[PDB]
Amino acid sequence: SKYQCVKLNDGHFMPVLGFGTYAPAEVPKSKALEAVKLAIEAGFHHIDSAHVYNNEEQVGLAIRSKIADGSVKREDIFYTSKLWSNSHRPELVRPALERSLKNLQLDYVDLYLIHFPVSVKPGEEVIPKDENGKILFDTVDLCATWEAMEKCKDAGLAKSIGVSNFNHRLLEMILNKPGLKYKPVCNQVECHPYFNQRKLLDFCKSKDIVLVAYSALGSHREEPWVDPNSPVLLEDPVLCALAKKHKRTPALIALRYQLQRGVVVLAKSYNEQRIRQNVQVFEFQLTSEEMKAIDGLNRNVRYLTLDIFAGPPNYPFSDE
Ligand SMILES: NC(=O)c1ccc[n+]([C@@H]2O[C@H](COP(=O)([O-])OP(=O)(O)OC[C@H]3O[C@@H](n4cnc5c(N)ncnc54)[C@H](OP(=O)(O)O)[C@@H]3O)[C@@H](O)[C@H]2O)c1
Ligand SMILES: C[C@H](CCC(=O)O)[C@H]1CC[C@H]2[C@@H]3[C@@H](O)C[C@@H]4C[C@H](O)CC[C@]4(C)[C@H]3CC[C@]12C
Repeated sequence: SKYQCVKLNDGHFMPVLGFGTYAPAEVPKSKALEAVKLAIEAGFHHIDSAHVYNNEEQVGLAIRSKIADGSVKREDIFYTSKLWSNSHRPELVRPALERSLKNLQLDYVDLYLIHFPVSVKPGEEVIPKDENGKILFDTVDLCATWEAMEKCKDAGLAKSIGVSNFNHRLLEMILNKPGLKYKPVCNQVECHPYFNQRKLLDFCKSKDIVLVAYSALGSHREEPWVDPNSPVLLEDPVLCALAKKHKRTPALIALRYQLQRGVVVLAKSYNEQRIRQNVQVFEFQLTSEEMKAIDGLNRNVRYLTLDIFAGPPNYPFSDE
C-alpha cells in the first residue's frame, strides 16, 4: 500500500485523493460498480458516495469485491457516505446510516457527513413535494442532528463524522455547540480554481477542519443542476497552458492545485483511461509562480447552487 493521507482532527487518516461516484440517471448503475473497481486498481483509496446517489449497492459491492479479491484490505479503503436531508431529525440519523450500511454490506463507514444543511420532510421521497410542486421543507436543530451523528461515531458505525455544504455561520454553530463531543472532521464543499474558497478554507484550517473539494474539475454540469452558460473549467486558458508545460492535463492541474493548497480532492470519472489518469496528481509538482497563477483564476463561479432549497434560513450559499 502506502498512499498520501492527512491526519483528521479526530485521530483518523484520510487519503488526499478521493474518488467521486455520482452520475446522472441517464447512466445505468452497473457503471458505478465497474468504475469503482477501476478506481481501487488505479490507486484510489478514498471513495465518496451518498444515499441520494442511489448507488451504494453497486459502490459497496465493488469495494467488497476488491477486498474478497485480496486486492485491498478494508483498512485501506476510506469510504464516505452522507446523511440525507430527509433524516436530519435525531431519531432518524442512526437508522439512515444503518440503512446505507445495509445496502453497502459494510460494518461501518470511515466518514459520515450531514449532506446538506436544509431539512426536508422524512419519508422515502428524497426531495418531497406539495401537490403544487412545492418542496416540503422541515425544521430541525442541526445541533440535535449533529448529536445523533456523534452517537453514531461512538457506536462505531462511523469512524469519523463531518459536514458538507456548511458555511461559516453553520460551521461555527456546530463548533460552539454546548457539550460538543466531536467537531466535524471536514467540510466537503465545491472548490476549484474558478472558486477557490480561500476565505472558508482558511477558516477551516484555523479549526483543523479539512476541506474536501467537489466539482473540483468543473462538475458534471447536469442540465437542471448546473447552469449551461457557466464557463467550462477544464477549457480555461491558463489551466491548459500549465497542462502543457508540465506534460500533464488541465484536469490534473486543477487536482494538483487543490492538493498543494492543503485540500483533499475528489475526482469522479467512469472512463477508465481518465480514472487511471487522475491518480497522477502524485506524479508532479507546481511551483510558487504556478501556485499563484491558479490563485489568480478566482471568480465567483459557483456551479452547484442547489437553489431549489433557497428558502429556509439554513440555505448555505449567500454569505461568504
Ligand atoms: N456533498 C456534496 O454536496 C457533493 C456535491 C457534488 C459532488 N460531490 C462529490 O464530488 C464528486 C465529484 O463529481 P462532480 O460531478 O462534482 O465533478 P468532477 O469531479 O469535477 O467531474 C466532472 C467530470 O470531469 C470529468 N473528468 C474526470 N477526470 C477527468 C480528466 N482527467 N480529464 C478530463 N475530464 C475528467 C468526468 O467525466 P468522465 O466521468 O466522463 O470522465 C466528470 O464527469 C462526486 O462524484 C461526488 O461524490 C459531493
Ligand atoms: C442533492 C444532490 C446534489 C449534490 C450531490 O450530488 O451531492 C442531487 C444531485 C443529483 C440529484 C438527483 C437526480 O440526479 C435524479 C433525481 C431527480 C429528482 O427530481 C429528485 C430525485 C433525484 C434522485 C435527485 C436527488 C438529489 C441529487 C442526488
